[PDB]
Amino acid sequence: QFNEDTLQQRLQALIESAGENWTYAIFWQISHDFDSGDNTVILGWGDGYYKGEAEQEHRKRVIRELNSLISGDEEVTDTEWFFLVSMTQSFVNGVGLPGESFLNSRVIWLSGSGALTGSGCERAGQGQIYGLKTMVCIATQNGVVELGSSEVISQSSDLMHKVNNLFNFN
Amino acid sequence: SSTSKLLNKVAARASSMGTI
Repeated sequence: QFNEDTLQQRLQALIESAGENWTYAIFWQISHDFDSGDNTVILGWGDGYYKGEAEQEHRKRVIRELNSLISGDEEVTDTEWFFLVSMTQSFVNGVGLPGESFLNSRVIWLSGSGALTGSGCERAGQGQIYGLKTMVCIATQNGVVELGSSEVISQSSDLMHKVNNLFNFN
Repeated sequence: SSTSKLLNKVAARASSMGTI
């Protein structure tokens, strides 16, 4: 039904449409791996959209930020840092937050700091450190869509409707 | 604002971009 170009623009619509303070959306895509020796399903960054809401740390941060702008000032917050750092992460299927979602076709809704730090998932604990309080992973056939917010958000039926209209499902 | 548009710039290409 859907495809990679349509991938990003739908993540946009989901974050904008919802009446909740969602900070970003990410789509983790499937890949296959071998070694010299089996076939492993891999989750990786297919795309993402950020909406939003120490001078050692900050000068370091703006410096990569200016380094990616030349490739193709302001202050850069924790949520923004977490969003772009996430582009380098990958998840073996059934491992971590996005992997566990995909193996069992599961939607994991983590609401509250305690739910994040008690989830046993690395990515959930890392998101909490950068101020996230809600993190969601909804397993699609196309992949896994991840939502995250600095606010505490309960699972809305209106949101699960929008997610279902913007991604592939078996 | 400014940083947000750059994030979405890198995001839409980060699939092909291997070294971020």
